[PDB]
Amino acid sequence: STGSATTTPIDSLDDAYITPVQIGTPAQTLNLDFDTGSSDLWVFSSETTASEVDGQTIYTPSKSTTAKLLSGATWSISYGDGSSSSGDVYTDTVSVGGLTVTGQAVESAKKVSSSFTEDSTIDGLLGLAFSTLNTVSPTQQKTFFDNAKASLDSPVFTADLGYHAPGTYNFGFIDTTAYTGSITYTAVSTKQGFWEWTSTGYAVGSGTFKSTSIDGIADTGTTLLYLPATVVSAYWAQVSGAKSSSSVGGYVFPCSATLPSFTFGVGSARIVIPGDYIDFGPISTGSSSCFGGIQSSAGIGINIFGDVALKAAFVVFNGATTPTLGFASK
Repeated sequence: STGSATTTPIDSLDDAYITPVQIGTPAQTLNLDFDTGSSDLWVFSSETTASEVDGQTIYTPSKSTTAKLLSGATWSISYGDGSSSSGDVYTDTVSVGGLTVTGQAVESAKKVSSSFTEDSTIDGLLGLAFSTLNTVSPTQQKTFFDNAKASLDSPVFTADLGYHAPGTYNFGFIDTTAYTGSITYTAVSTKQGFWEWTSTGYAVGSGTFKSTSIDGIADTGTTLLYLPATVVSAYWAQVSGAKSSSSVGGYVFPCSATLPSFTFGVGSARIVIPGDYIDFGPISTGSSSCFGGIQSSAGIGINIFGDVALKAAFVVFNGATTPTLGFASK
C-alpha cells in the first residue's frame, strides 16, 4: 500500500504545517501537525477541558463505531518549546492520504497547555519519530508509521515541505518526479528515539564550504534551524545590523536586509537554503526588527534541522531494518 497527503502552512510565515487525517467511523477529519520529532498521535477531543478549546476541530469517540477505550491507559507529553498535553487513549481507524491503519492508538486530550489552545489551526499532532518515545502508560503504543510499515510497498515516508506553499507527505514510495539530481543517503542513530544524523558542514552565502561534523535531528515539528553558536554567529555576521537579543529570545535583523543563503552538507552533497527562507518577519506587529530563522541550539542540548532546513529539500525517512535519511535538492 501507499498514501499521499498534502501538507499546508498554518500561516504566512510557515510556522508549522497541517495535514488532514481521517479518524474513526464515520470519518472525523482533523488537521494534524506531522512531527518527526515526537511519537504520540494526540487530538483535541470531546474530553478536552472546555475552557482549553478555542476553535479547534475535536474528535468525539462516542460517535465512532470503531472506537474502543484502551482501558487504564494514560499519556502525558512535554515539548521542547515548553508546551504540553495529557489525557486518555482510544484505539480507532486512522487514514492518511488513502493509507489506513486499524487499531491505531489515538490519544485523547483531557488537558492542553495555553499555546495549543491559542492556535486554532492545529487539532493535534501525529508523531513520526521512533515508537520508543511514545508516552502511553502502562503499555507503550506504536506510531502510525510503525503500524503501517509492514503493509507499505517500501518501508519509507517522505517529507516535501513547501516554502510559503503547500507540499506533500508520501508513505510507502519515493516520487522520482519530486526532486532534482540524486538522493544522498546518510546514517541515522536511533539511540535517542529521533531521526538523528550528522551533517558534513556548512557554507554562508557564496562563501567557502567549512567541513565539520554537525550532529542533529530531522524534525518536521520544529519551525526553525537550530545549530551551534559558532555556526549561527558566522551566518548572522554577514547581515548588517543583525544581533542576538536576550529580550526577544534570539537573533534579530533589520527587516530591510537581503539575507544570504545557508548551505548544509549531506555526505558529499549540498542543500542550499535560500536567504528568503530565513526571514520570519517582524518581532511584533509593525516592528522593523525581524526574527531570524537560524538560531543557536546552545542550551537545547541538541541541534535541530527543522522546517527551515527541511523545506529546502526532498527528505526520505527510510524505516528499513537499519534506518537511514535521504536528502535531494528540488
